[PDB]
Amino acid sequence: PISPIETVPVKLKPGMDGPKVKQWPLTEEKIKALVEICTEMEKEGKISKIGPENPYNTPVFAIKKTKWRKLVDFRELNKRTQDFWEVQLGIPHPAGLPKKKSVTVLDVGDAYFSVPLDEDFRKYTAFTIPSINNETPGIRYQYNVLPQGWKGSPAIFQSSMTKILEPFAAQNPDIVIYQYMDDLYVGSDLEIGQHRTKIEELRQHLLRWGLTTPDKKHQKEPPFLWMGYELHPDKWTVQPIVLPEKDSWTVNDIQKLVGKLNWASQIYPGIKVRQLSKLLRGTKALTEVIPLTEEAELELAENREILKEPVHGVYYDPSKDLIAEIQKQGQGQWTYQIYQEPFKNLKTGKYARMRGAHTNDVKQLTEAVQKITTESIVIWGKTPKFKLPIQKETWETWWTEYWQATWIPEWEFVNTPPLVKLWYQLEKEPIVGAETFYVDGAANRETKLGKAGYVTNKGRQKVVPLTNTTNQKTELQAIYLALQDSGLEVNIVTDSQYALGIIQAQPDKSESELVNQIIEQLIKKEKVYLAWVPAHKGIGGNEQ
Amino acid sequence: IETVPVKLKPGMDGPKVKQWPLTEEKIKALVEICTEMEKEGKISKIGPENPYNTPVFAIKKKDSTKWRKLVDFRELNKRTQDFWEVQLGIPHPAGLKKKKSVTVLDVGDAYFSVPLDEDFRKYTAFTIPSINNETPGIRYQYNVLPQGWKGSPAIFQSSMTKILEPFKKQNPDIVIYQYMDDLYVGSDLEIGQHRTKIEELRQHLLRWGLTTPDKKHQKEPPFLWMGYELHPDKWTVQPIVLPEKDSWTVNDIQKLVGKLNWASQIYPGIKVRQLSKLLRGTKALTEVIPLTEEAELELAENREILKEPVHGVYYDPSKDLIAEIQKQGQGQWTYQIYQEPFKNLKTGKYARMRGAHTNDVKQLTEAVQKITTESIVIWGKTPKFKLPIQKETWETWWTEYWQATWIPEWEFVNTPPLVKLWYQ
Ligand SMILES: N#Cc1cc2c(Oc3ccccc3OCCn3ccc(=O)[nH]c3=O)cccn2c1
Repeated sequence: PISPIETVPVKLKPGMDGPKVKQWPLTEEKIKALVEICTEMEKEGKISKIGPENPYNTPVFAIKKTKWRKLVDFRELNKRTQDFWEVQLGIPHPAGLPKKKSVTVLDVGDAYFSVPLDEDFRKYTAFTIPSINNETPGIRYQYNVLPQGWKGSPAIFQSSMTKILEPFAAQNPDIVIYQYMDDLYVGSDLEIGQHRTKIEELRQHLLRWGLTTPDKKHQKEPPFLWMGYELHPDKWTVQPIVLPEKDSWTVNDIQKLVGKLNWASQIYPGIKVRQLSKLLRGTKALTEVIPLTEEAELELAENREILKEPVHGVYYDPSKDLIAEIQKQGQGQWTYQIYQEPFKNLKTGKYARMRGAHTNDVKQLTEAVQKITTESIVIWGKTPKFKLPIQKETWETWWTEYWQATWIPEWEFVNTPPLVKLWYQLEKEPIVGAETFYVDGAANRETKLGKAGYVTNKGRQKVVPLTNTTNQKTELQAIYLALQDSGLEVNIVTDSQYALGIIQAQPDKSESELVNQIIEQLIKKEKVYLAWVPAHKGIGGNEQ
Repeated sequence: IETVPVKLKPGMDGPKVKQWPLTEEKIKALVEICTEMEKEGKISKIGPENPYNTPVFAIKKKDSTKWRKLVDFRELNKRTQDFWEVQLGIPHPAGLKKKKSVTVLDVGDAYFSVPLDEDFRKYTAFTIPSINNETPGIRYQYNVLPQGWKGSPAIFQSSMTKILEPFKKQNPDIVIYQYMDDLYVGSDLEIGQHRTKIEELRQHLLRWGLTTPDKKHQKEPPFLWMGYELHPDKWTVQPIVLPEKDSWTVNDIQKLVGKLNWASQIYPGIKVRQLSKLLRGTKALTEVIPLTEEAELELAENREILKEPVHGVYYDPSKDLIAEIQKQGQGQWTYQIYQEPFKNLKTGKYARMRGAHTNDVKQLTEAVQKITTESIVIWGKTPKFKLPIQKETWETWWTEYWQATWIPEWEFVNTPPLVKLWYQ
């Protein structure tokens, strides 16, 4: 396991030095069982003995898994070493993997120990094996190779591997090698006999650099279990998902449920987490038992009905197009599928609005399209064609009068219900020959009282008393009254930029029941106009 | 020639910024480009011991079919500010907005021959990302003075001042400003001879070793505008307009009164009293109501006070410039640049070609570039924008239409209210 590999120069943090930490503990037999392994690591040249001539120190403990293992507590080193380039924050997603006729998995052994460490560094990594009392001088060792648990080991091993592989993929650039941590994944289109030749060649190449590889053929035979996935030579899916059935549900359980569901939603379509996470809305207690709702139980039941049958996805083929289609589940939840061929889904997903209390369907569709765009760029490096349940004249009307600047790429119509619509439109200009309601509302901050009402141009007046409301809610309530007591054409005038701003956004749904009612009223009307005048300027207003 | 020593502000580390995922197209561009760039000794491949990173994007040069590498050096600029502002900082002349023609050139190809300080080379590290996280990106750091860094023109400033001297001697009515990779040349001349004078300057820089890719359509342009040419004499705070009507109605007067009451924040001398009493009785919106003598008095008064410049509006070099763009629809966008609220240092409106050419995001992007350019011309730096766009959307499509060498700071507002036609 020796290596002639160029080493990465390492420094500690500025104005810092190596760790000095004392270790007494513990047993006679831990001390005894450490020496045996230490000798072998020394013989293999992975470590070397030293007298001080200061080594510094690091705490060292021994653990048992028949075969003992050496554990070093490096927390007092890692804090003192320089920061490194982060390695991989995430893993390759199977949806974007090139399909090859054969795939081989090769794991290297003693990975970090198979790469050398910087010479002017090693002195900081040294430690001691305590003699059995008797104030007897300790056994001081230091690391000549990348230590386990050290801050720079993953990055440096990964780098050394990256450089080592370079004069190979040059010789045979028909073979594709994915690098992940200690693992190397190979795949190709060659003959099954030629592929097995290339793997065997690469193994020897790595062997000359001091990298071990599985001897029996090459280890794991498909399907593979990797990072919670299942990789078949044709199709891919997730690992078995078990949703527990219990009477008591804590926050700890709901976190796992939401986790597993969110996870399983990448392939299994139709999974809805909205109601189940509503229980997780209490963010406070971790161990508190949370009672389920009637909507959440049903949601989980639906998810179970989806998780009965197995379903799986396909792989990526650049020579073919990329298509994505979106469906609305109605609660603010959306599901989407990304495919090449109609019956073969690469992967599925879900998008649900959280932030904000007021949103319409077109905007949510835009945000869904957005998430799909980002995800698509990340995974396949391109953007999909879009199949969306919306008429062009609907969308075109939406983004023209919308204050934000939105965008959607090339997309073709889909008539699959439910379609996204504009259920109503407020009139741009006032209606001539229509009753004009002057609405206002008010509340007391302390008593949470206050009233909502209107005075028309025809002299009609009304006031409804309201208990347990807020200053804003009454400002919505008045505009509600104006919608109830009017004809099919009504001009409303309100002083509240709150309510005005809300209604002008044209929401088709909300959390507040009052707003739901107002939407209901707005759909039934023929023509609706809403104007705005400054409050407390004494113009046409109400004083209550 | 060796190197000018570059130190960050004491108590600050180097830039660590995540790299945005990119299209395979853009990745191929940033691979090819950085490959030949590595072959020219301008950049080198680094190791795992270099934790620093800076974003990188692929844009179009101007109208060109060939790609261009655009580094977002912002976070490095914030941490190098002692170098390019305090110590080596480049002064901004306050008379550039005075001239009637200002042509902008790209001199950024000059910095590529100047070596960067060895100890500081690790900070300029950038990563060319891969697809689906196959591998971590291709790592590179800058051996030469990088484009987009504010320290590059600060260092090159001496050589630049030496080169421009024989030109400034021959015509000392011309003021020249250098902002990073861009050379803003002001003049009072006729358009016809201004463009020629500009060509004189271009060939002057060209014969002294600065090769500027301002070479235009050569002789005959197919359909396009030759130069990038502004006219700051028309840049000033624009007045507020009260819509003129033959006959006024109730609701029209309501919108009027509301608008004026909004204008009462920038103009304490506004009185709506005579317009408030005329709406006293509760009438229909569509009822046609004529104005009185007092009301017309109050209209003619506030029409006069509205076209006067706001008293006591002064630029503060300590404070940042802040820009707001709001969407007016039909390819028109209105914008205001202020430091403190309701004190508007500059206001205006930007519009585009009517037909199927441009869309929302494109219009907004170009608008940002324009406003930024005007701000550079006037106060000598870029405003932080409050953008009327979804964050993740802008973070996606902004590079497509971005032809500028710099990248001003920005943030995204989800609110903006009834202020629509108030600025129209
Ligand atoms: N244990 C495991 C494991 C294998 C892999 C992996 O294998 C590939 C390597 C090169 C090219 C295509 C590949 O796979 C594409 C998908 N695939 C996977 C398995 C198979 O038999 N056939 C197939 O086409 C890539 C990423 C993560 N991995 C994890």
